[PDB]
Amino acid sequence: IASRFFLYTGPPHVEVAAEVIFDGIPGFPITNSFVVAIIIDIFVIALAVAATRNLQMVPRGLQNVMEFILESLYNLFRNINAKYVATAFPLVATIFLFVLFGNWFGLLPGVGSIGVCHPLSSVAAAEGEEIHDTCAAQGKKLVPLFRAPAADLNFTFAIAVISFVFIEYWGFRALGPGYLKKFFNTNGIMSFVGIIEFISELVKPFALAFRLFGNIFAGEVLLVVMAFLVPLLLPLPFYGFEVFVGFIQALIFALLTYAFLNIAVT
Amino acid sequence: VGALIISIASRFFLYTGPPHVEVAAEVIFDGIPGFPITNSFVVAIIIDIFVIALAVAATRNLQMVPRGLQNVMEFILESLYNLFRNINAKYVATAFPLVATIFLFVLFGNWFGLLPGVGSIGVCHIHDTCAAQGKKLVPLFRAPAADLNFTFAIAVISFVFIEYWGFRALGPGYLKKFFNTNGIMSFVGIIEFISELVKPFALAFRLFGNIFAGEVLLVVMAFLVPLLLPLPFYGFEVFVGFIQALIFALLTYAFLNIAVT
Amino acid sequence: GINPTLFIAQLINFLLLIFILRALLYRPVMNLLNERTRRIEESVRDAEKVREQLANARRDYEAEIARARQEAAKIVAQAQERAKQQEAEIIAQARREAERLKEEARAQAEQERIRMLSEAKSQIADLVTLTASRVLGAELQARGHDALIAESLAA
Amino acid sequence: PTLFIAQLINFLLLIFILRALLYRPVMNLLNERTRRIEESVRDAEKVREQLANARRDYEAEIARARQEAAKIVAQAQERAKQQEAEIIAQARREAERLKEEARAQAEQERIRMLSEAKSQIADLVTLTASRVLGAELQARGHDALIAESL
Amino acid sequence: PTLFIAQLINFLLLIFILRALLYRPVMNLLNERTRRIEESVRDAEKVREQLANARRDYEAEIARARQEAAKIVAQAQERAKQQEAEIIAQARREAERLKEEARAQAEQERIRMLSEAKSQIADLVTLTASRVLGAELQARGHDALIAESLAA
Amino acid sequence: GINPTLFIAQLINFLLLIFILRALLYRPVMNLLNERTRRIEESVRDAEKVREQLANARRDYEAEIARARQEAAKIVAQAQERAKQQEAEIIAQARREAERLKEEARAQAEQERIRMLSEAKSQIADLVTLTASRVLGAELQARGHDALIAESLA
Amino acid sequence: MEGLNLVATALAVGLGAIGPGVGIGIIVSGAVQAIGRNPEIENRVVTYMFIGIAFTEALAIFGLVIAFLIGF
Amino acid sequence: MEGLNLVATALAVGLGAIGPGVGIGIIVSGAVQAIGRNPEIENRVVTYMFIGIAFTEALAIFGLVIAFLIGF
Amino acid sequence: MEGLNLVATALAVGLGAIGPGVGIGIIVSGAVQAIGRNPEIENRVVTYMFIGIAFTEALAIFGLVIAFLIGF
Amino acid sequence: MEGLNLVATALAVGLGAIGPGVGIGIIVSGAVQAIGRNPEIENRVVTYMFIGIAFTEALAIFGLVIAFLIGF
Amino acid sequence: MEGLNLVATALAVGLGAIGPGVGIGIIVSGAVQAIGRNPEIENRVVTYMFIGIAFTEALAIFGLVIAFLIGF
Amino acid sequence: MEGLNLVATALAVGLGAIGPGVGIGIIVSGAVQAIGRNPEIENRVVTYMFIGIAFTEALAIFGLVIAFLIGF
Amino acid sequence: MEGLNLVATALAVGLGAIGPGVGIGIIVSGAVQAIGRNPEIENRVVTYMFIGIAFTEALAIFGLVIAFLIGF
Amino acid sequence: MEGLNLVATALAVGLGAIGPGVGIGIIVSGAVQAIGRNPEIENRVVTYMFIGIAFTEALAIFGLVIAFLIGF
Amino acid sequence: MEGLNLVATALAVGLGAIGPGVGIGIIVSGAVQAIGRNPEIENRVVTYMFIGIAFTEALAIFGLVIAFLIGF
Amino acid sequence: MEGLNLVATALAVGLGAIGPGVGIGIIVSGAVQAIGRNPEIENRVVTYMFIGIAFTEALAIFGLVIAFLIGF
Repeated sequence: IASRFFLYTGPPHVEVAAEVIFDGIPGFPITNSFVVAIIIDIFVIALAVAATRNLQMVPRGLQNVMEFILESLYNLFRNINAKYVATAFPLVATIFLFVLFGNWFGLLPGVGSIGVCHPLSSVAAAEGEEIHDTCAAQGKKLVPLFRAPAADLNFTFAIAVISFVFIEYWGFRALGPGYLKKFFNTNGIMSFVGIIEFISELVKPFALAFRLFGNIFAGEVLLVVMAFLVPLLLPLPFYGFEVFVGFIQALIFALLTYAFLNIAVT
Repeated sequence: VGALIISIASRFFLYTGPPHVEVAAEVIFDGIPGFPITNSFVVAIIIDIFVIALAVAATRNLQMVPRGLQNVMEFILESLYNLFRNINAKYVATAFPLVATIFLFVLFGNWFGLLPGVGSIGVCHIHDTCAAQGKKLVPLFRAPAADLNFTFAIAVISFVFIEYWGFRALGPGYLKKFFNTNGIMSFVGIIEFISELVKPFALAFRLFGNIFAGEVLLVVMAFLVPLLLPLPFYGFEVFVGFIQALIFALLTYAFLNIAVT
Repeated sequence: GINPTLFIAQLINFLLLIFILRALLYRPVMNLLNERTRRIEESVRDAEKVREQLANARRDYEAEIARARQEAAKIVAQAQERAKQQEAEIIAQARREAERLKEEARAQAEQERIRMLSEAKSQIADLVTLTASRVLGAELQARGHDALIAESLAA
Repeated sequence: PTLFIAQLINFLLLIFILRALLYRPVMNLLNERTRRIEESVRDAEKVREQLANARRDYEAEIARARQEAAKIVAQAQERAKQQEAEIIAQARREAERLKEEARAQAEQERIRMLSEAKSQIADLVTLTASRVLGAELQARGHDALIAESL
Repeated sequence: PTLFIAQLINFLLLIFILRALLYRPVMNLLNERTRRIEESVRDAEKVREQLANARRDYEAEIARARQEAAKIVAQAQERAKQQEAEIIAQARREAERLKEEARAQAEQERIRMLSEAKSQIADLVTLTASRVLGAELQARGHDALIAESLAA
Repeated sequence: GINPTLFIAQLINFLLLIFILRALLYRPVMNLLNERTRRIEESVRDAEKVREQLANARRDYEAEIARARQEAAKIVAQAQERAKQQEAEIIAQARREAERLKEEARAQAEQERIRMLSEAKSQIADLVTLTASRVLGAELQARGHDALIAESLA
Repeated sequence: MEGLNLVATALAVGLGAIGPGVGIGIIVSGAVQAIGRNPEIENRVVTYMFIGIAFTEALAIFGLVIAFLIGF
Repeated sequence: MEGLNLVATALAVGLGAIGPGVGIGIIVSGAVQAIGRNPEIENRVVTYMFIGIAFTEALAIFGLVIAFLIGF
Repeated sequence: MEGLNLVATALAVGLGAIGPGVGIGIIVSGAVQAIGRNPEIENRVVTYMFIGIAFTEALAIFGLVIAFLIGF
Repeated sequence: MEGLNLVATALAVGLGAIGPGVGIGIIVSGAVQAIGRNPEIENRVVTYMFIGIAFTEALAIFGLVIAFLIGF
Repeated sequence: MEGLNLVATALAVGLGAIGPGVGIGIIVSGAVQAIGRNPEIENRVVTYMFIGIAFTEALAIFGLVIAFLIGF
Repeated sequence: MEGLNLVATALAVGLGAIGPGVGIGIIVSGAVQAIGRNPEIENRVVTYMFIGIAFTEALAIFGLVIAFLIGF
Repeated sequence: MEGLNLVATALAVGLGAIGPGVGIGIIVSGAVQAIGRNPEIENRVVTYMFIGIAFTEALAIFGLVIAFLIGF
Repeated sequence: MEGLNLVATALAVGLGAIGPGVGIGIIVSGAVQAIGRNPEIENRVVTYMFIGIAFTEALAIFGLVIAFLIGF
Repeated sequence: MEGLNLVATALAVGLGAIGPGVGIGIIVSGAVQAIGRNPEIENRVVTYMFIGIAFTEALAIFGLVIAFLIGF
Repeated sequence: MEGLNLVATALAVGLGAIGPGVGIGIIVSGAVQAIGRNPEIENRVVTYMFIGIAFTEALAIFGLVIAFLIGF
């Protein structure tokens, strides 16, 4: 069972960085995150149109799976607030469906392996291999073409700020001028808690963005460094944990935006 | 007595200088070419004389209905029997002399440390008495519980007692415990083994540290102000000495009880 | 990395995504609402159709009891009509026939009795026999004559 | 690069493990859900059509009940006719017995009539003989017979 | 040293506090305990004395029972002898009465049978008188007696 | 310090303490203690013993009284309950004696049967005087053949 | 010596993690126990629950902000 | 050194986060459990809960002030 | 350099927030739970709750004045 | 000194693990007790426990991401 | 490096204000719970509560009785 | 000055064991306490317990990752 | 470092008053709650409680002793 | 620096004792409370508790491993 | 680096007071709570409490042992 | 610079006593509560308690031996 942990074929080191700009020879250069965002857009649109193209009673196959996921998410949101479950559903649904596939893309062979570049070779008596990467030529860093979209602080900040503006739009939609009444109302001790609530309301999008970005970053980097430790037979349970945590985090992000909507509107 | 105590500033008039008591070792009282008689051994002999005299006074008549000092002597013995009978069923007659001896001896050793002159009376080999002369001062009547040579002896005799009465109770099976389980008690057995090794050290060190802390606390609170501040600490230490004696006795007997079963 | 241009690009990409998926999530909402309305209204109309089927059964028993009652009424009506008819028959023919039989019978009685009103049928032979012989005598002896005896015999 | 093979084999192993650990429960739950919706559409639809044609089955049952009325009318009619025949038959045979009894009584009173006739002619004989002797006892009466050899 | 005064004053005031606070409860506990022991031994001694007195009472009671049994047996024997003698005397009296009454009845019966013998002799006298009167009344006497009855 | 000399000295002192206190403070006073406990147990047993003995005393009093009653019931026989048989025998003897006297009284018929012997002076006289004063007009005209052929039924 | 800014950043984010982590844990445990005890008030509970988190997590975010003021 | 002020700000913010964080957590957990036990007293305790928060968070605020002084 | 004064005042304020923060948290949680259990007693225990705070924040205030003698 | 960056990464990761570890522990224990008392309320208890778990674990994530920024 | 003494003052009041502090909260919490369950014993409990505080604050006073000796 | 790497590895491992250790202890204590009061829910609830462990262990593994990373 | 003795005093006073403070808090809270139910046992539950205090206070005094052996 | 390697072993082992020790105490206390409440589930309970011990002891073992590695 | 020995002794006694102090607090609180729930079992359970009372002090006084080995 | 071995021994023992002390406090408080709830199962409970406690101080024992390996 534990007889074939051969580390002789493995990565030389670990490459850890923030989002990396793709080559992008023409103007407006895309990133490594803004090619996988496009590929996940295409994938989710293909799945939606495959479920859409044949709609009928007693669903079976992928259409049944999509309907089950949608109704499960509907029931999850209806528990929090049944008034807006049919109204704000598209945003939370696409947040969940997008971050789900963004996190599940990170496990794919090639994420951190393919590069655009804008045994004997391994070090002995060491647990980590030292086989140089392909583009060791010209001293290039082997820029990872595929990097998980949610592991970037730009797309994540984007969805966080759209969540912020959605919560504020649809809390201001039907509350009158009650937001100014909710914060610093100068009513006994409630002014202090209103000020702190305003600060918390300001820091919700930053908290969400940092949380999800760091979660995917930590997952992918853990995968990288523990493949660097032992290339095989070590990271199966941790790969399972990382795919599970990516899925559940994609869920919790949508639930957090919906719960913030509920607490803002009530 | 009023709370408006003026004598709180008695350190200006009565200053005891630095807390000259830090000795974590044994200081010889009498120069003997053979085995030296330390400060703790002379008090071990003194407390042995006191215990023997108390026993003689209590059991010279053995009159039926206990009154006076006979009642006081018999009360603590009855209480100790009740406690050990609660702990264990039938080994009380086998172990009671040992546990009662440790309780009485270290209780009287602990309660000796309050008698004045423990840190003041001493022999020449703010500036005490011997420091006026060239000879250094070593205190007399150090509490025996402070001496490790005493607490370690109590620890080893308790360890020998528990091992003897575990071996005799459980046959050769207690010698190797149940190491052959290999499913549950294989990595556990060595843990219990090292636990049995450490427990006598802990038993001796508990008395050691508690009594040492008692005397040094008394000395340093005298150093701060030697009036009315160290009174709660004196009461606390006279309580903790009896408590230490009792908890030592109950733990050696409870260790025997957990060893036989 | 911190860059506003890429952030704005991601914002625009997600706006396109939310619009496309707004269409593709607007489709299943009244897919499922249509399914649920179909189910609930179908259960309601199934209970309704059960009730109307029971209404047919209720009208069935109503027609059954009504038809049984008019059948019973018409059979007893015919029974008593023909009953009265045959009582009229039995008493009428009984009385008239009996009266006719007794009147012809007494007429025959008078016809049998008229024939004895003649001299030889008036039993004169036994009269003269008992007068002559059964008087302990031979003939018209002792208290016996001929003329007045025959006159009284004629009576 | 050298990490590609490790990533590929790790994905293949994790996919195999996820399959062998979770594939049966997920299609089990999916199949349970689609069978729930499947029964709730198909049984509903078949009951819906078998109750939508029940509006015509109602008139069919009405016609069946009319045919029930038909043969109960027939059986009640036949019951009435044969009961009527029975009562009229017993009435007629009772009438026949009554006229026969009338004829029997006529014969009986004919017997009584003759009987009275012979009794009447008999005591007419007696009276005639009495007057016969009492009119002409004077011939040879009150002599040779008063004694009569006592 | 100067620590001497501090140590004695602290120990003295501590002992004063203990004797002003803890001395009463321990004294009360010791008094209660010795009272319990004294009452227990007194109860045991009283029970032992009760058992000794009870054994003595049992022996005295069985002695009284044997004495009463002897008295009852003696009384029964005396009474039985008494009624035996009395019933024998009664039987003797009944025998004397029976024999005297029977002897008197026998004497009266001898007198009545003498009277019966006299009556038998009288009846015999009538019988032989009729028998002799039969004689000598067949040769004569039939006449003049019927005539006497006719005379009346 | 960890000097083995003081270690051994304190161990020896404590062993002597144990083996001396178990001759003067553990054995004697605790023998007294469990002796007192045994005395209490004896007392609580003896209370039940007292109750049982009192019940035994009452039972034995009743049993001895019952034995006295049985003895008296046998004593009424006295070996002379046959005294009633003596009464019956005395009655029978008196009846037999009475029968003997009655037989002697019936023996008076022995000289009753010699009473007809006076017929020579009594029967003849009254016989002749009866006919001399009855039927025959009180006259002895008929001789009457004197005594009958059977005489006085002789 | 080296730069103390790195140690400062690390200490700030770390302690901001140790405090509000236990705070949010206790808040959510109490809220879910109250939900299990009585679901009828459930909606009201989550309202207050989130307010508590909106305070407690905020403190942690403050620490993180300090990190991004020191590391940057 | 030069980063000692940064270490001071970091330590102040961190520890003022770990105290009031757990304090607010315990306050809200207890309050929500009380709400679940009985909703009638709810409002009458909710202000009290906020009053409690208004103390503990104040301590954190103190720490924040100590940060913003040291850095300024 | 003598920048240890900043670290000193930072530590003092941070620890004064560390202890009393959790103290007030436990105090208010217990007071609110007991108030919800029995409402009519509430006023008495409210004082007691404040009494507890009146001691516990004192400790924090104590640390704060040390900062005022260090941070100056 | 020289290798203070290693100490910084260690401190950040370690304290991030310190806090949310107890946070998730308490959250899961409370949710498990709640589901044990009332299995019918699971369908929202589990979701609430998961969102609380994310809220707590986000702080350990912040600590670790700061540590990786410092080390890298 | 004399300013290190101030740092000592920082811990002396500081650490000693965070041990008893939290403990005091528990005391008061427990006390208030006793008022909830049974008010008739209340008064006795109150004294005992103060007795408990009379230890913890004593420790806190110790934590300060050295601090003023360290930093006057 | 030069032995800081070993100290950093020690701190990372130690605190990453400090947090999740208490986390798993509390998790499994709560799980088994719910098991005792309701046996038939076990095959459900235990899974969630493991899920919770799968997070807390992660944090510990988190620290273990850094220890190896800074160790190598 | 000649100023380390004062830091040693501060650590001995403060770090030694961490465990005993919470010990008094938990002990007095438990004793008060145990007095609330069945107050007739209130005397007996005193004894062990004070016994418990007389242990932890010792620990506190323990550390205090070391302080008076360092600053003196 | 001549030291800073033995200090690594000390810190690692001590913290790996801090965490898992509390974990083991909590888990077995909860297990034994479940045993007292529910006897006949015991065996299953026991197994689960044992599992938790292992899933905690590993972290302690990890600390020991660091001692084995650093101490060599 | 003079004065390091004093810092070591202070640390040893401080942590030895840290652990077993809260230990005894929990021990005595649990024992008196069980006594209040049921008094008659006290005579059997109090002894066991003292076993725990003597199992934490051992580690604590162990520190003093070590403390003395740097204290002298 | 030279007393780092003393600091290592002190940290090893104190950090090994921080955790197991409160761990065994928990273990015996829980065992005592379970004993009070159900004395009949006591013996099993008692055995398991000891098994549990036998693990916990073992960690401290490891820490102890580490200090000896540094003390020797």
